[PDB]
Order: sequence, then C-alpha cells, then structure tokens
Amino acid sequence: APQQINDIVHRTITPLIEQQKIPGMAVAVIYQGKPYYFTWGYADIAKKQPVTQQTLFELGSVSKTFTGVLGGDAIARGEIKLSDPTTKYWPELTAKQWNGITLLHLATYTAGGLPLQVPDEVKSSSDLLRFYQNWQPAWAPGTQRLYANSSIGLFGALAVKPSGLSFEQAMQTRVFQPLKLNHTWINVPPAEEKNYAWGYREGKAVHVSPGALDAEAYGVKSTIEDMARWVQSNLKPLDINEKTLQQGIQLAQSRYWQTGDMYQGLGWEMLDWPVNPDSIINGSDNKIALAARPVKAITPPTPAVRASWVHKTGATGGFGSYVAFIPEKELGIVMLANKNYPNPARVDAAWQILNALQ
Ligand SMILES: O=C(O)Cc1cccc(NS(=O)(=O)c2cccc(Cl)c2O)c1
Repeated sequence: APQQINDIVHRTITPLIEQQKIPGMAVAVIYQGKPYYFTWGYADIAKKQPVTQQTLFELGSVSKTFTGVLGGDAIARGEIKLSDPTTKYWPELTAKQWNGITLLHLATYTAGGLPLQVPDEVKSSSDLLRFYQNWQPAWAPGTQRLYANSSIGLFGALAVKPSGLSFEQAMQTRVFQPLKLNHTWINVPPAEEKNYAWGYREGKAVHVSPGALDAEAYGVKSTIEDMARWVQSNLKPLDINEKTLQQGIQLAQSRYWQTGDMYQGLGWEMLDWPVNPDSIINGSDNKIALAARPVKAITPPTPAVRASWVHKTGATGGFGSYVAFIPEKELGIVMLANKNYPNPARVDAAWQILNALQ
C-alpha cells in the first residue's frame, strides 16, 4: 500500500486497539478504487488464532445495509413497492393501527415507534403476528424515527415474500452470489467455522444468539475482503452487471427522511459531504442514534447523492463494526473488530483516516 495509507492507518488504529482493549481487528481502505488490507491481533484468544483476511466477523447492524439493498432489488424487480401497505404482504395484520403503515415506514424506522428489539418471547411466526397485532404506536406513521430491529427486520421478511424464497436464499442468490461475496454468510457453514472469530464481551468468548428476525436485522458474518468488495459495489453501483441489483443499490442510498444533518436510506445512513466530524462522531453515539427523533419527509426522495458520507455502524454482543464511504472521492473504509467498543471511537478513527486521504 502507498506509505501514506500505511502511515495514517497504523497511527490511527494502533492507539485505538490499545485504548479500547480490542483483541483482534481487520481494516480495509478503498483508495482510488483499489483495496488495502490490515490485520491485528486474535480471532480466537484461547486457540491463539490470528486475525487474517479470511477471518469472519459478526457484522451486527451493518447487516441492515444488505437487507436494504435486497429490498431495493425486489423493488427494481417490480415484486414490491415501498408505497405498498404492510398488509398487502401480511393480510393477517388486521389491527387498525396498521392502516397507513407502508413498507417504506418499516424500512426506515418511521412506522410510529416499533421497538428496538423483538421480545425474546417471540419464536414462531404466530408469536410474531401476535406481537405486531398487539403493538400500539406512540406516533402517527412518518412522523418520528426510532431505530428498530422490529421495523427493518419485518421489512426484510416481507420484501422477499413475492419471490417465494427464504430470506437467506434470496440474499445468497440476489446479492451475495452476483457480487462474488463468497465468504459472506447468514448461517456460517461447518466448512467455514475454522475462520469464524469469537466475539469478546467482558472477557468471555461469545457468538450472536438466535432470535426472531435475526437474519434480517443483524445476521450477516463476513470477511474484510468481502466487505471491501461490498463497499466497492456500493461506491460504484453502475459497474454491477445485474440490472435490478444496480438499481437496488441506488435505491438504498436514496434520501427518504431527514433529522438533523442525517438522511435515512434503506439500511444506509447518509450526510452531505463534506461533513462536520463532530456531527458524525457525536451523532454515532447510541444516545443519539437510538433516540426518538422527529423526521422531515424528503418528498420525493433524493436519488443517491455522490457528494455524501454514507455509513453504518454495527454491533453484536461480542463485535463492533463500521463502514463508511464517499462516492465522490472513490474513498471507503471498513473496520471489523471482535469487541463491541463505543461507536464514537469507531467514527473518529474512520474520519481521521479518510480525511487524511481525501
Ligand atoms: O449478540 C447478540 O446475541 C444480540 C445483539 C446484541 C447487541 C447488538 C446486536 N445487533 S443490533 O440488534 O442490530 C444493534 C442494536 C443497537 C445498536 C447497534 Cl450498532 C446494533 O447493531 C445484537
């Protein structure tokens, strides 16, 4: 890699790993289109396995960017419309609060206060039906944003219903395979378990627990190489040969809602470039990111703006991830760690690296 990339990456990540006590970390920088990879530390402390470019990390909420693109692809295929009522795809959702809640509201956390977590008590799809039937919105649709796995998770499950495919099968055949994400998984196969890092929470090795809508909201595991390819695919969608996937990527980067200086896409979140770092750094703290905020509708949504900082943070119990890119500069970064450390430390590190390279 160009020494300037090496210099900025090492000077930024080495102190981060020390301050945050991160067992293992992988970073990719995309710079003038090409990827540069960096790895530190341990995927498995007990078995002394190092992090490599083939290590699988839990992406957590970065999985929502795949869900948003997969939904976008279903729109481009004509299988669904974001303007469709939720009840078009789940007719048993007869409770009156669902009148007026569309797939767009589900995809963008604006249905009216669907909760962050699906309750652990919910297992079967009849448990899920009961949960959504009994849920009482705090707000009218399209008035406030509350980040929610129960919101975008339901969007992902419903968006693939016309295809007849399971969510995992739609994701594999329509997103992973066309993009050659051949080491990206919803369920890690036995053959790849040797590469699956452990997460670390309070010093204990942990993996993500099963839960309802987990595949749709936080289910993806991936390598730093596949994630750099994911970023390149989102940086330059028009290089993608499959036409509905190309349009689906663009739909996921459209600006549907505004709160503060942040715009909500499908999975992705965006700010105007150039950004105020304090705005994305403080804004990524869960005290802001997970809070209830009024939104202004973008009527009609703005198509993907090249002069944007596009990003997503992600966590599981044992992992912390971050992806960001600037299409106008052909610049991007992926940070994958097997410890869940504070979001503002992630964004600060990413800002320092990308600002130095732009
Ligand atoms: O480890 C597990 O068993 C479950 C688990 C724990 C913690 C986070 C997640 N991922 S989440 O629900 O999607 C999410 C929620 C809020 C913020 C972020 Cl950044 C995020 O990723 C999943």
